[PDB]
Amino acid sequence: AVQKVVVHPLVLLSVVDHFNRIGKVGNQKRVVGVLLGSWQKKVLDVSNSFAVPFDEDDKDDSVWFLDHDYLENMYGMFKKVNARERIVGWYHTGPKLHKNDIAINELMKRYCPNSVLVIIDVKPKDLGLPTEAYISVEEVHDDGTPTSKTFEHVTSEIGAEEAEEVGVEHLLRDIKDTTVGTLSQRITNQVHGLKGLNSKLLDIRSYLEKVATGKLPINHQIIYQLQDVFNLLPDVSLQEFVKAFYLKTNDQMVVVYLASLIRSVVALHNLINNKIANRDAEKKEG
Amino acid sequence: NRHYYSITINYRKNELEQKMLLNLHKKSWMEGLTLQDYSEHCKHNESVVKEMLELAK
Amino acid sequence: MILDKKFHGILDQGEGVLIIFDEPPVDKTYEAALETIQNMSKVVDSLYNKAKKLT
Repeated sequence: AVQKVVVHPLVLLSVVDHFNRIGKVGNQKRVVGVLLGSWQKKVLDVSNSFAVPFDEDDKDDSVWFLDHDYLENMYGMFKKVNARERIVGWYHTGPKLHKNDIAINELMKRYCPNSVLVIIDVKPKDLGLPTEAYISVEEVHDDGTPTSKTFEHVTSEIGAEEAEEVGVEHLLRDIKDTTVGTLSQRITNQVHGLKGLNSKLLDIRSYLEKVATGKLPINHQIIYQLQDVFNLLPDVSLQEFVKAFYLKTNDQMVVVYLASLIRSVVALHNLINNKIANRDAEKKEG
Repeated sequence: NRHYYSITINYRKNELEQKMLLNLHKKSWMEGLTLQDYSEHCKHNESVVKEMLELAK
Repeated sequence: MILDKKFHGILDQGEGVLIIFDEPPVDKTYEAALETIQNMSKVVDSLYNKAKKLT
């Protein structure tokens, strides 16, 4: 149904507010906020959101506390001031997906339309993208397990339309723009290996752990496609790609001729002014 | 300015806004897995950029 | 007609083998060679200004 979503940083800075207005009480649980957006178009666009007092139990996980009057009053006043945005779903700040999320999401599945779920981290130490759109749809399983709520990952992007780019750029004054060239390219080409190294290294350890020490079926069926796609590149002998290395290396030669020739053109004004300026300033100095 | 003046304005930013918003904006200019759109340009150098290299020349 | 370059091909007498091939990237070596030839006059004129100002 929905291919991609658009999440503005305003809601995540509202999660920064979720971490600001705590008051140093010692709970810092998965505070659930009421996510708002535009479900009209096929693409999802989050503009702003708000929160609702949400408290769980220490031992029992099935305890969840929501509010209908606060949702209808905040949504009623927010719709009165801005009727272009309506309820879409919710989101929790907890890093782990608990079992009670089917009951928490089920309320906004009954009263509200199909709600999207977003799992983020309480500490911004994760290098990866903090936002993951998880659609709440029921899928048929091939093994015969009963139909249950399934959270499929929907791709997400963090973009701002008109003003939030200007506000973020003014508040930071440290981040740089695209700036194609040497630095913005070589930084990605340096740290990209760590950007994949922390992800893959962080995933395959618990993966290999759950291979031998795993039960409660984790959908082993998708592991066959996992190792299949991993074995779709069986160390090609590079025999056919030699001519492609001749093509890319020939373009490299083109960059060599462009650099040497163009820089040789740049040497004109320098290697002329260095003489005509020094000898004339010297002969005319005294 | 008569009977109508103004006041100075300063800002404030803690480490949670600095790292969450900074990494959020860098990620807003980066990719999902950060390895997706690299080979796109690495292999577009042979298909599309060649036109930009000929026009550049 | 191959000497007239109306299509891609080449004949043979000993074996009679027909080969058809083409070279699409023609606009690379032309612009590159023109940049080399045009830059030769740049470096030579630079050596004329410096050779004039020195000796």
